[PDB]
Amino acid sequence: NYQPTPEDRFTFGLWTVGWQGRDPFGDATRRALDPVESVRRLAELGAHGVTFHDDDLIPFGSSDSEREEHVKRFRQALDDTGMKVPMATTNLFTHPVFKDGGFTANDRDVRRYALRKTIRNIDLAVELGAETYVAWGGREGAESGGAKDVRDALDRMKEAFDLLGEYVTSQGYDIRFAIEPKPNEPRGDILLPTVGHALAFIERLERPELYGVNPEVGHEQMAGLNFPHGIAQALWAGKLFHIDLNGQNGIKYDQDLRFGAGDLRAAFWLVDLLESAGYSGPRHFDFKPPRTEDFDGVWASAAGCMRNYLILKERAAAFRADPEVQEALRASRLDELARPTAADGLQALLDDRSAFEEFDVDAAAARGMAFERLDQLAMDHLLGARG
Amino acid sequence: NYQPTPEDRFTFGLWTVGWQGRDPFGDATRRALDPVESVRRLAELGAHGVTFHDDDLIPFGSSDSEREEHVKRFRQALDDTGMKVPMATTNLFTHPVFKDGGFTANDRDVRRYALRKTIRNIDLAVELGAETYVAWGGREGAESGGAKDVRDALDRMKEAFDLLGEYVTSQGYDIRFAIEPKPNEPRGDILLPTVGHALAFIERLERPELYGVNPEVGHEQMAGLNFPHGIAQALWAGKLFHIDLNGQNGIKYDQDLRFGAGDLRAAFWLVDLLESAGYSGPRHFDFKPPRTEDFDGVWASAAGCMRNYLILKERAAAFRADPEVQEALRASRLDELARPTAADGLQALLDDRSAFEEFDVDAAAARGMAFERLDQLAMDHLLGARG
Amino acid sequence: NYQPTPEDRFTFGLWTVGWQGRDPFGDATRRALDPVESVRRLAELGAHGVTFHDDDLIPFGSSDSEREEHVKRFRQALDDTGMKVPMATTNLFTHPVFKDGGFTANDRDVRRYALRKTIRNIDLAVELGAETYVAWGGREGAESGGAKDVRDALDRMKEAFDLLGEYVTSQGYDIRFAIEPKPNEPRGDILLPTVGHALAFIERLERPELYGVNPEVGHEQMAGLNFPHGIAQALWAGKLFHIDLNGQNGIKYDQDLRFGAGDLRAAFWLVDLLESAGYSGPRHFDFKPPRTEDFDGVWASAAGCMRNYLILKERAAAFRADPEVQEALRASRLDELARPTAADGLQALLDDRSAFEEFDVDAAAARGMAFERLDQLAMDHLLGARG
Amino acid sequence: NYQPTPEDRFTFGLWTVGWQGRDPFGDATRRALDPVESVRRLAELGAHGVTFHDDDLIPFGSSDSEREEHVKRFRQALDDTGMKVPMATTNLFTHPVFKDGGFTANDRDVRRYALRKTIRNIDLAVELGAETYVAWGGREGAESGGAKDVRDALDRMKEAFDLLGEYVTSQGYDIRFAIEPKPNEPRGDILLPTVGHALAFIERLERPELYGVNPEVGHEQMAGLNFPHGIAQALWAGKLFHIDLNGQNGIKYDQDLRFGAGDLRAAFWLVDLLESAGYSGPRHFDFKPPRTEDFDGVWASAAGCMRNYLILKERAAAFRADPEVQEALRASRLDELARPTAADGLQALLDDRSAFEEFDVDAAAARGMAFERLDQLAMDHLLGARG
Ligand SMILES: O=C(CO)[C@@H](O)[C@H](O)CO
Ligand SMILES: O=C(CO)[C@@H](O)[C@H](O)CO
Ligand SMILES: O=C(CO)[C@@H](O)[C@H](O)CO
Ligand SMILES: O=C(CO)[C@@H](O)[C@H](O)CO
Ligand SMILES: [Mg+2]
Ligand SMILES: [Mg+2]
Ligand SMILES: [Mg+2]
Ligand SMILES: [Mg+2]
Ligand SMILES: [Mg+2]
Ligand SMILES: [Mg+2]
Ligand SMILES: [Mg+2]
Ligand SMILES: [Mg+2]
Ligand SMILES: [O-]
Ligand SMILES: [O-]
Ligand SMILES: [O-]
Ligand SMILES: [O-]
Repeated sequence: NYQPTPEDRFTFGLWTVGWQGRDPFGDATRRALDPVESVRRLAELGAHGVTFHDDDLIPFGSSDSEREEHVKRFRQALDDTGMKVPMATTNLFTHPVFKDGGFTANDRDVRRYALRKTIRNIDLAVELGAETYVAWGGREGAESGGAKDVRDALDRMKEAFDLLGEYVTSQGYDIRFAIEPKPNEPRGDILLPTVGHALAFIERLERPELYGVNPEVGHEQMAGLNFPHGIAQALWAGKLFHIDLNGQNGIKYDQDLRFGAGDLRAAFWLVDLLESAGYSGPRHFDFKPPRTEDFDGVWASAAGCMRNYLILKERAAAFRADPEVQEALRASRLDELARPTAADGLQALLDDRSAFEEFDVDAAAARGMAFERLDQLAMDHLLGARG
Repeated sequence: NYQPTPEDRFTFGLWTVGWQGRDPFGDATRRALDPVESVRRLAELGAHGVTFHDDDLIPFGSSDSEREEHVKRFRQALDDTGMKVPMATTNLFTHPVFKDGGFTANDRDVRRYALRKTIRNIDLAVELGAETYVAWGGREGAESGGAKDVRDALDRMKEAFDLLGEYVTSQGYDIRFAIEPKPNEPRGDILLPTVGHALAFIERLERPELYGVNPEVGHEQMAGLNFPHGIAQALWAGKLFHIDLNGQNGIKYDQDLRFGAGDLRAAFWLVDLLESAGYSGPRHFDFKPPRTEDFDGVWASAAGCMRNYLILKERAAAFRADPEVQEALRASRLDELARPTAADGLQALLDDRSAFEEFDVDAAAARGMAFERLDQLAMDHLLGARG
Repeated sequence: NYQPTPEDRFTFGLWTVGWQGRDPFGDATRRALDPVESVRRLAELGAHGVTFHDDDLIPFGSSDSEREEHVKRFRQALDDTGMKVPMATTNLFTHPVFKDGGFTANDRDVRRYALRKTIRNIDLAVELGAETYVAWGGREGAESGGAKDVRDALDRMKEAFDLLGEYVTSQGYDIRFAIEPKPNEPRGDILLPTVGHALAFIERLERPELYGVNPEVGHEQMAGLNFPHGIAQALWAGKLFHIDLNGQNGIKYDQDLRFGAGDLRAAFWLVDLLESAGYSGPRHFDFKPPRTEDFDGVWASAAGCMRNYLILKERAAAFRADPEVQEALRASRLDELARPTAADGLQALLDDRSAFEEFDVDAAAARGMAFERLDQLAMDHLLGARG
Repeated sequence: NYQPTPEDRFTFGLWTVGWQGRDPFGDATRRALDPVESVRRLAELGAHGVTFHDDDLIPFGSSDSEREEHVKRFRQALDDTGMKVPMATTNLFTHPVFKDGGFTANDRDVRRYALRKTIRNIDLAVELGAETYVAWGGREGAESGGAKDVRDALDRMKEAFDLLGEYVTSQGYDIRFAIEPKPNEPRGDILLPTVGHALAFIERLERPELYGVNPEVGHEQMAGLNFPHGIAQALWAGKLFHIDLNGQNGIKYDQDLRFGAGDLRAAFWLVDLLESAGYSGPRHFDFKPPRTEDFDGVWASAAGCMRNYLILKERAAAFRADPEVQEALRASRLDELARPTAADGLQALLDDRSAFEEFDVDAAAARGMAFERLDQLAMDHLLGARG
C-alpha cells in the first residue's frame, strides 16, 4: 500500500526530522534528536539515505578529537542500517560571524574563513561518499540598498566557487556542486533569488561543467513561480544535479511543509516530469515537522512524504498510459510542439508562401486548443475518478 | 527646474501615451491617438525618441500600399521634430491566432507565421535606424500543466531566436535583440518569467553575442524581487541592452504606473546604479496613463516620468558625493567588498592560519556593520533633509 | 458517474460561459453567445439556474421597447427549460462614466445615476424571482492617495446601500443584498477589499438585517488568505447569503479558472464546510473559460466545475464518516475546542487553582497535537488511497 | 532639525530595541538589554514612553518575590526619566504550551491558563497607568484544515474577550482593549488576519464599546493591502485606539524595519491621514533593528524612526496648505465626494429626471479626473522639489 524501498531514492536531511521547533516567536517544543537516532528510524521507514550540514554532525567549536568521535558513531550507524550519504553541505548561516554573509560578506576576513570551513567539510563529504555538494547562500544579501554593491558581490561569489573547483580538481574528487536559490528569508533580498538567476551565474564561472542547481519547491513558490516550469529549463539545460521536495502555501515565510502538502496540483506535474525525463538522482526532502507535533508526529509526517510521492507517481503513470489521454494530447497538438518549426532552413521559410502571404489566419485562429478537457481528464486521474 | 533635454535619452512607446484605456472590466475611456500626434507632443515635452510595435504604426491587415503611407507620414514627423527611433518590436499577443503563443505555439503553422511577421518588421526597424530590437513573449506559456511541454517549448524558442540571428547576420545589420521577461499576465505562467530565466537561456543560443535583456520595473516586481539587484547581474554579465521604466505597487496585475510611482525607494537605487555603471542606452518608459484621465492628463503623466528621474538623479548624485556618505561606506566596509578575497591563490589560503585555525570569530562577529546609519543618511538625501 | 441534477443547486452567470475572451493584451477569440443559447446548453448539462448583470440581458442604451423583447425571450427560455434565476446584479464597471466609481465616485451626479440604474434592475430581479441581489464595487477605489478620501467614500457607500434598503422596504420585496469583496483589479486598490472589511461595514448601515456577503474564491486568494477560514466567520456571524466558486493560482491577476482548479486542497476544505454547516443557497460559479478554447471547450469547462464539486463532496463525506478519522479528531482534541472554556463563570475561574497556580505547564506542553496524521488521512481520502 | 519631544507621542516596545537578533536561521548577534537601560537611552533620544509584554518585564517562571523587584526597578526608572507607559500586552506565543494557541487552543485547560496569565498582567497595566491593552493572537490558527474548526474557535475567542471585559467592568478600570491583526507567521494562517476581520468580530462581543484595533503597517502589507485605506475604516468606525508603525517591503516574512523604510510613499499618506483626523493616541513603533547591527546601530535605527515621521509630517503639512494643491483637489472633485448624494430623499431622486432619463452620460464620462497632476504635485512635496 504505497510502501517505500531504498530503490525509490528517498532521502532526508538530518536537520529536517531533527528540527527542534524554534521559530522567531517561540522556543523549541521538541528535544534534540541524536544523528544516529534519526538514522535508525529513517532506515526503518523505508529510506535510502541522509544529507547533512557540517554543523549537524560535528557541533561548532568541536575539537578534532571529539570531531572523530561523531564521524565514527555516524559511520557505524550507516553500516548497521545500510543507509547512504549522497549529498552534503556547509552551514554558513547560524553563527553570528555570518550575519552579513559568507562568500559575499563585506569583511574580507570573514570571506576567507567561510571558504575554508567549506573546503574542510568537502574532504569529509567524499570520505563518506557523497556525490553532490550543495550550497545555500542564505546570508548572502541585504535589507538596505547601500549595504551591498551587487556587482562586487557577484565577483566575490564567482571567486568563491572557482577556488572550490580548483580544489576538487586538484584533489581529483568526482564530486559536483549544487547551488540552491531562495528569493528571501533571512535577508531582505538574497543573491541568486531563483533557479533562473543561478543558471546564468554558472555560465560565467571558470569550470561550468562542475556546477548545477538544487531547486526547492517552496523557494521558487516564494516568488510565485511555477515550480515544474523551472525544473524544465534546468533539465533542458542539463543542470538538475539534485532537488529539495516540500510544501508551500503561496507567498509568505518559508513553510517547509511535508511533501504533497501546499500546492497538490503542482506536485503532480513535478513527479510526472521527474519520471518522464528519467530523473535518477535522489528525491530529497527538506521539510520541517510542525512544532505542534511530538516524535510520533515527526515520523508520521516523514511517512506522508514518501507515500504522497508514490501515489502521485502512480496517478501520473496511469495519466500518460491512458489511451484516451494520448488522443487528447494529439487533439491539443503537443505532438506538433515537438516537431521542429523550420528544419527546412531559413531560405525555405522566406519563400514558403504558406506561412504568410497565403496563411489563413482567421481559419487557424478559430481552431480550439481543447485544453480544458485534457485537464479535467488529468484531474480525474489525480483524484481517481476515471474508473 | 528639472527640465529634460534630448541629451537625457528619455524615450516612450507609441502604445504608452496612446493607450486608449480598455481593461478587462471596462471599455475605452479615451479616443485613438494618431502616431504623428504623439510624436509632436513628445518632442515638445523634451524627449529624444519613440519606440513601436509593427501593429502600432501599420494596422494589422494593411496592404503594402497603405503600409507605405503610414511609414512616410511617420518618417516626415520624425524629421520636422528631430525625434529618433532607437528600438522596435513585434506584436505577437493581440490577434487571436496568437492565443497559444507565437514562437512556442503548438500549431507548427502558427509558429512559422510569427517568425515571418517579425523578420518583416526587422527590415523596417533598420530602415528607420533602430539599434535594439525587443521581444516580449507574453502569449508564450500555459494555464494548465498538460497544455505545454516546457522542454519542447524551450527548443522551439531557441530555434526562433537562432533563425532571426542567421537573418540579421546575412543581412549584415548592426542591430541587436533584447528579450523582455514577465512572470505572468496574460497567461497563467509565462516562459522565461524573470531576468534570471532569460539570461541563462541566452547562453544556449548559437550566437549569444547578439542577445541581451530589457528588464521592466513592474515585471520583476510582479514576482516580488529587488529590481536593482536584477539590473546588477545583467550589467555584471554585460547584457543590459535596454530597459523599461515604470511603477508597480507590489504583487498583482501589471499596473504600468508613471515612473517614480509605486516603490519610490527602489527607483532611487536604480537611477544611482544606472548612473554609476554609466548606462548610456535609452531610459525607456513603458507606462500607461490611467483611464480616469483625459489628454491633458496623459501629457502631465508623461511629464512626471522624466521629472522624477531627473530629481532622483540629482538626489543620488549628492548622496555619493557627500563627504560624510563616503566615510559611512568605509565604516560599513563596501571598500573591502571590492577587494579580492584570495588573490594570493588557493595554496596561500590553505596555509594562511589567520583565516581559520587562529581566526577570532567572536571578536569579528561583534563588529557592527553600521548599515542603519548609511541608510537614514540615504533617506535624508532622497527627501532632501540633510541640509 | 458524478452527474449533476437541479437538486444540487449549481448555477452560472450569463457572463461566465458567455465570456468572449478579450483581455488587456488580446482581442476576443470567441463570438457572442445569445442569452437564450447559454440557457439551453446549461439546463442540458444539469444546472439549476443562471445569474446576470442588467447589461447582460438588456444591452446598454436599449429603449424600453427592445428592453421588453429581451425580457420576454429570456422569460420563455427559462420556461421551456425549467431554469431559475436566484440572483441578480448591476453593471457599474464597463461604461466609461464609471471610471471613478459608482456609489463612491467623486462627481456627485455620477453617483445619483448609478443609484437609479440599480433600483431599476432590482424591480426586474424580483419580477423574475431572484432571492438575493449582489453588489460588486470594482470601480470603487483609487490608484493614487489624494484621489480619494477613504472616510468620505465610506459615507457615500453607506448612503447608497441605505437608500436601496428604504426602497426594498417600501416596495415590500423579500429580496436581500450581497456585497462581494475584491482587493484589487481594475483599480489599484478597492474599497472593502476582503470579506472582513465588508462584514464590519454592514454593522454600520441602518438596516443590517438586509445585508450579507458573497465571497469569491480567487478574490480572497488574491490577498493570500485562507478562503475556508473566511467562509467560517461569515457563517459564524450568519451572513453567507451567496458564494462565487472558481480557481486561482496564488497572488496575481484575477484568473477565474473553472472550479477545482488552482488550489485543490483548499476546495476540499470548502465543500466539507459548506456541507457540514448545511449551506443551502446556490453553489454559484463565477469563472471564465480560457480564450484558447472554443465552444466545445466552454461546455467541457463548465462540466468540470460541477463534477469537481460532486467528487470533492463525496471524498469529504467519507472523510468525516470514517470511524478512524473520528478518533484522530478526538486524538487532536477538536472535541475540546467545541467545549466552553469557562461556563463556570469568571469568579469560578479566578479561584480555580488548577488553571494557574498549580497548572503543570511542562507536562501539558509535551502533549503532541497529532495534526500531521489527521492530515495525511485527509490526503488519502481526497486522493482515494485509503481503501 | 527634526528633533523629537515627548509632546510628539513617540513610544517604543521594550522588545523592539531590546531584540537580540535570533531568527529561524541564526543565533542571537546581540546581548540582552536590561529594561532600565532601554528606558534611559530612549528618554534621552526624545521619546514619551514605552510598552511591554508581561514576559519582558517579569521573566517567565518568576516568583512573586523577584516579580516585585523587577516592577520597582522599572518604576524608579520611569521616574528618574519621566517616561510613561500608555499600553501593555500579554505574551501568549513564546512558551511551548501555546503551540496551538491561547484563547483558541484545543486543550481546554491551556485556554483557562492563558485567560489568567492575561488577567494578571492587566492588574499591573493599570497599576502603572496604561490606557490601552493590546492583544496579538499569533498562535491562534492552523497549518492544516482539520486542525481547527474555525467556527468553534471564534466562539472560544468571544468568550475570552467577554470574560476580560466583565473583569475590567467589575474592577472599575478605565482601560480599553486593542486587537492586533496579522494574516500569518508563525502559524500557516492566523485568526482575524486583517483589520477588517477584527472589526466585524468586535460587533459580536457583549461589550463592543470596550474594543478597538491596533493595526500594524507591515501586517496589513503582508496581505498586500493599502494600509492608509485600512486606517480609514477604523477611524470612520471610530476604533483606532492605537497603532504600530514600521516598514515592510511587500509580501513575505514580517520584516519590522524602522519607520519610513519599506513603502515610503505609503508612510506619507498615513501621517497625513493621522494628522488630518487628529489622531492623539501614541505613535507606537514595533520594529526590529536588523541583526547586522550593534548597539550604536540600534539607537541610530530608533532615531531614524521618529525623524522620518517628523519630516513626513512637515512635507504633508505643506502639501495640504499649498494654495495650488487646494485648487487641484477642487479640480479633481474631492469637495463633491464630501457632499451627500441624496439629502433630498429617496422620492426626490426617483422623480429627479436629471439623474437618469436626461443625464448626459457621454458628456460626463469625457470629464477627466485630473488625478495624475495632483499626484506629481504630492510627489514634489515629499521630495521637496516644489520650491
Ligand atoms: O533551504 C534551506 C532553508 O530555506 C536549507 O535547509 C538548505 O537546503 C541547506 O542550507
Ligand atoms: O511589457 C509589456 C506589457 O506588460 C509590453 O509593452 C512590451 O514592452 C512590448 O511587447
Ligand atoms: O467578481 C467579478 C469579477 O472579478 C464579477 O463577475 C462580479 O461577481 C459581478 O459584478
Ligand atoms: O506584532 C507583533 C509581531 O508580528 C508583536 O510585537 C505584537 O505587537 C505584540 O504581541
Ligand atoms: Mg525552505
Ligand atoms: Mg532546501
Ligand atoms: Mg508592464
Ligand atoms: Mg515592457
Ligand atoms: Mg474573480
Ligand atoms: Mg465574482
Ligand atoms: Mg510585525
Ligand atoms: Mg505589532
Ligand atoms: O528550507
Ligand atoms: O507593460
Ligand atoms: O470574477
Ligand atoms: O511585529
